[PDB]
Amino acid sequence: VPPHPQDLEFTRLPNGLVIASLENYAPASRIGLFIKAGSRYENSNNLGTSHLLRLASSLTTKGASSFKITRGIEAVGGKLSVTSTRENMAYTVECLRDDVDILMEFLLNVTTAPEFRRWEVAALQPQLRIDKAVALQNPQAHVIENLHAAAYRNALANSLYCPDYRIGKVTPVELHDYVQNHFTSARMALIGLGVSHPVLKQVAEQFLNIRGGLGLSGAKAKYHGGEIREQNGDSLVHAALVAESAAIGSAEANAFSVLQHVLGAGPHVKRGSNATSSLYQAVAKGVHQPFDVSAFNASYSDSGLFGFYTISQAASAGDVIKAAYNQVKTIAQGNLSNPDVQAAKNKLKAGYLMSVESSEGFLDEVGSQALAAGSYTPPSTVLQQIDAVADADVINAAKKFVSGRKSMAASGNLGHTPFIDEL
Amino acid sequence: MLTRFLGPRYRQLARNWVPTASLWGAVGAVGLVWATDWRLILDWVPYINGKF
Amino acid sequence: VSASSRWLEGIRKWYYNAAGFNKLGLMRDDTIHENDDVKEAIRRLPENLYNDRVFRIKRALDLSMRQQILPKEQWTKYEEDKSYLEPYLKEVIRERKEREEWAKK
Amino acid sequence: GQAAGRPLVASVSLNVPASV
Amino acid sequence: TATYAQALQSVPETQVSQLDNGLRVASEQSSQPTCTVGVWIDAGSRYESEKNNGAGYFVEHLAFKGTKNRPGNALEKEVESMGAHLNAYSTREHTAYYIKALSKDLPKAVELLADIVQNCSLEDSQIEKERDVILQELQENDTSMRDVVFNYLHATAFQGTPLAQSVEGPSENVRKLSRADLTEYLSRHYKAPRMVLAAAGGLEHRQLLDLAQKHFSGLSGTYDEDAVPTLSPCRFTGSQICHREDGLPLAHVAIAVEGPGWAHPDNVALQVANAIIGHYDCTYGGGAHLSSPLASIAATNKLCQSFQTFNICYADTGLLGAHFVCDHMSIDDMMFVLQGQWMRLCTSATESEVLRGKNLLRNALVSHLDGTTPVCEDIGRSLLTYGRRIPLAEWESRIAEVDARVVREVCSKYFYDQCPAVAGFGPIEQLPDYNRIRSGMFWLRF
Repeated sequence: VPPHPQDLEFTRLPNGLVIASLENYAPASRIGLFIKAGSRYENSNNLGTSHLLRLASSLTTKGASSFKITRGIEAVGGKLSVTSTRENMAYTVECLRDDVDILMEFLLNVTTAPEFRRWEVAALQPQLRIDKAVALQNPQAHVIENLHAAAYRNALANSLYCPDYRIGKVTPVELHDYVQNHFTSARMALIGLGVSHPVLKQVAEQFLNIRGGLGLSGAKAKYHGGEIREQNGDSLVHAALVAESAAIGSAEANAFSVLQHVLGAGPHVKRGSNATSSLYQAVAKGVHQPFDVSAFNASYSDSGLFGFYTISQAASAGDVIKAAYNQVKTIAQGNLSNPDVQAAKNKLKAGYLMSVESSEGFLDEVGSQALAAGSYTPPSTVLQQIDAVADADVINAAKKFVSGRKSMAASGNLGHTPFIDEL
Repeated sequence: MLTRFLGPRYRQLARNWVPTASLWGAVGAVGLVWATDWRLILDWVPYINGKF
Repeated sequence: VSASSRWLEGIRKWYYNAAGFNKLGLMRDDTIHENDDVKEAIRRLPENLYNDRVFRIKRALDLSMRQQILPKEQWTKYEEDKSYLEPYLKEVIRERKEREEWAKK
Repeated sequence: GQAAGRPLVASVSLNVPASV
Repeated sequence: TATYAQALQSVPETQVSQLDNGLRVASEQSSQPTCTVGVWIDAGSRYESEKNNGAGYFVEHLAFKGTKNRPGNALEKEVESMGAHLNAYSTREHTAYYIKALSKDLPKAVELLADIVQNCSLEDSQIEKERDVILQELQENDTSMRDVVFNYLHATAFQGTPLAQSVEGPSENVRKLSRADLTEYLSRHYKAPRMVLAAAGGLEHRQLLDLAQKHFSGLSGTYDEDAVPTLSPCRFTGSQICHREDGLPLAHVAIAVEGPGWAHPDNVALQVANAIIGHYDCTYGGGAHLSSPLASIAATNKLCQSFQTFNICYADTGLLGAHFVCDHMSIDDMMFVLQGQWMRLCTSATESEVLRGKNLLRNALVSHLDGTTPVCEDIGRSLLTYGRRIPLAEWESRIAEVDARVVREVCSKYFYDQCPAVAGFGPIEQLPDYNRIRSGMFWLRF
């Protein structure tokens, strides 16, 4: 039988910094520094700076050389990772309990005192080319990046990966300016599993008090609409069609999540027919070739994108897209039963609980809540908010998708893929 | 000058490698006695003694 | 001011003038023997200092070929000869000694 | 299940293969 | 204030019980809202003969397609409606079916598992429809060079024995496997003393036992007359297979020696030694400063795009070795440095690198058993291989015993002057001759 579980603790310091600890009793500890420094905060003059920054965590700092960081971390078998989205950067570290002090010292040095030495930065530049190429052999990454480029005019239009023409041109000064004006106390959150609260509070008060000086309000994302088409003659056509939906944290976002699971988000059974997926059956009626289709949902602080993603043969692309769009229209017209929405709510609640069952996903959820909302909302309240979604909200969300200005991206042999005005 | 070789690892390596160098020294010693027919040592060997 | 320091300054100035590399227009760091540490330190230099070093060495080699020296007004002054290769070589040696110390354990 | 459903995330690590 | 060891003692004990028919029911209770429950069966392609090879893999494709009680896609809808996830896999020695679901849905999930392992009809229309599906998957699988080279390694290492067979079977077998072959396979292998109902999550072991006696008591625990399959030991063979195919842009190479098996204590020390060699990928950030000599040399000199060491265990045998991927003009250097590191660990292992490998193994052990699904897998598989769950405090005890001397003796016992099995695929013209590889397994200086 396990002990009585301790509930998480949370603290906002007057300088804006957020500390969040949970004292469990697992043999390992995990610590993460979440920063509002994603690619949205680049502009047209310093594009790619956050990609190179993401690759430079093992470069020399003011307190530890690169050799010392690599050998000290590897000596005690620990791990250091840097995960980056369009909005956040997450410097996360894992190790056994008795070595957290060692690895904590490395983490602050990586984030608060990098030197960005000219020769070290220069020698790292070709890795940008390798890292992008490895990422870009999944067609979904290409398509989704073009989808964002077509949807937005600025900030959220920026890619997670460096444009090819900039490889070799990112300078140490740009890295200094990016760290200096984005890695500040009011933009940061320190989360920890398997660590005591006094220790984290001591570290924060001792070493993260010299990161003041907020600034760079950036710019709000202006949804535009448009279409990007990539003729490359691949075997299959990938296509994504979306509209503006809703900002995260709003009540409408729960309605969109439920609509996502009514339409069909992903498969649950190995080699299954997707029986309860209304999009898959709708396309399956008049399309006998192989294909796949899935609802797409991406929510951010001040905007969102909802729609669907199709993969099909080049000749069947139009049929699959038009069948999926008609199925969404049919839902927008009110043809939606109550067992459907109740099953969708069950899928959503189960998916949410399963998404925070790992220590990694729990730490990521707590860091995201800490930066977006400034608080911790326990799971039970989230399930409460999910149950409160009414069917009329889902129909209204479908109306919003059907009537909103569309954005489209496609890759493949596009000789039979329709334009937006042909849908 | 050569102070860089003073550490725990280098004395673990020497302790691991002294039996092999000892055996290659026995190989060289026996090979020299055999190749030169050194009577000073071979007079003591039992069956070899009859050759002289 | 210290008398011993004064004698050291005088002796160092005398030895600098006697060495004679200034007559070819070179600096002290131009004449360093190049090994792996010095090769890395030179590899880390910025563009302008590297190009200046290259041109100074080339001019010195041409003067040596022709068995000439510069006029006395172009000789490098002892006081203005400031080392440009100090911090780079210092950092490279520091890193190498850190690697050796780790290897000892 | 190859179709994308959620926005991209880019991962980089000192001693682990990168992922997307 | 708590130490690592005290945290290792706080992990709850895995309760184990056995029914009258022989079905073992095991569970690890947590305070989690979700759970994982499933059935691990002691069946695989090593038990299949040349006639019916690929039968079990065929059955995996039919397990979720319908039953006598829930025909057609009715099962798929029942699983989907409660938000659960149903999954399965087959290896050469183990088959597994498991469900991830809310704790409240535990009674129905267990029922479905009972329905799957007992009441399978295998509709003729479904057998014929899954025939072309499997054949298409074989065509797709041909394009994964990693899977190809590992099937070649098994094919040559254990040639002439059941372990040489692939899991999917040959193309010819799949196009004539009949329904009678599948029913005979099921009635001969899905017996109660070879299955283990494992669970992990928020659940009391009492209710799992009750559901087990409710839906698995009817399972047949009485074998046929004097019928019981026994695994014969498999002769290992030092040999080489080279598929030269220059149309491909990179060479894949897998090399391995004979391991001891699941229950040999030396595996712990072997896992320490492989941790010293570690792994590498061209996307790593460390590069020149990496601790592993092989990794730093490969990074600085660009000798390969990736490599990994492995220790694949079976009953009383196994494959211990490495695999790498590289340009066609770099194979000799990679082979040279790899064998040099094996000999270095055989003859001159130091204390500090061994402490490194111990720490790596401790972190890998703790970080892997993190979640309901890996724990449920460790329960079922441990109950099949070891016959019990080995607590983490015991693994820590076995790891602490390992020192440099133990590593030198175990490595000399399994690597030094042994005949390896080699598998090469792609532009492998520069792959060294077998005699040169074999000569690379000892040192004239030693």
